[PDB]
Amino acid sequence: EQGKGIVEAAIEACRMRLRPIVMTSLAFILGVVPLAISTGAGSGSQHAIG
Amino acid sequence: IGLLVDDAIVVVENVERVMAEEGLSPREAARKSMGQIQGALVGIAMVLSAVFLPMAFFGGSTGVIYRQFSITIVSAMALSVIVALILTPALCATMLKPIEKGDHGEHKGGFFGWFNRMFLSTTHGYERGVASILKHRAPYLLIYVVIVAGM
Repeated sequence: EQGKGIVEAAIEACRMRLRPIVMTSLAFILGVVPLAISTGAGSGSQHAIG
Repeated sequence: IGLLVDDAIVVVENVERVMAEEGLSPREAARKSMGQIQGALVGIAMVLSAVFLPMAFFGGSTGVIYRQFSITIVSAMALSVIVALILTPALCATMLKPIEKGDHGEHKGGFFGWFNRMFLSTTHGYERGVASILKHRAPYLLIYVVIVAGM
């Protein structure tokens, strides 16, 4: 809505926003791998979501 | 906790982005950046609460299971947008006033300034990647239909 069109805008948008996607991706993966690897009490229900 | 630390990291990158691309004042950086992010961040609340609200409407024995799941999510995500709109715009402007001099990841302290350059090479390859997606645009849309046959 300022100075660009359609095809050119979506390229610079993902060029701007590639860093927060890989920011949240590695954090969300490494936060939920412990309940996907761990064994013990209730782990059979943790492995159904992790 | 995963979606609760998602929005704790999507809001500091947007305020350091204007410090990196423009060198703007770190007090007014929050008003410059989050003037167009406050709408998006309050709009993700009513979709991230709507993906959990009707599942807590069921009855029987599965209703007691499905409630206290979705309630424990919506209580986390309902106030996290409020604290993301109130607290961290002040805290990025008060307990963070960085002014970097000289280096841009070249020296960086030690030799670990190659990782951000590798990140720059991957996004420089990624813009060419999405340009090659937008080259013909027919096979990358026709592979979507053979994906949803999996569904």
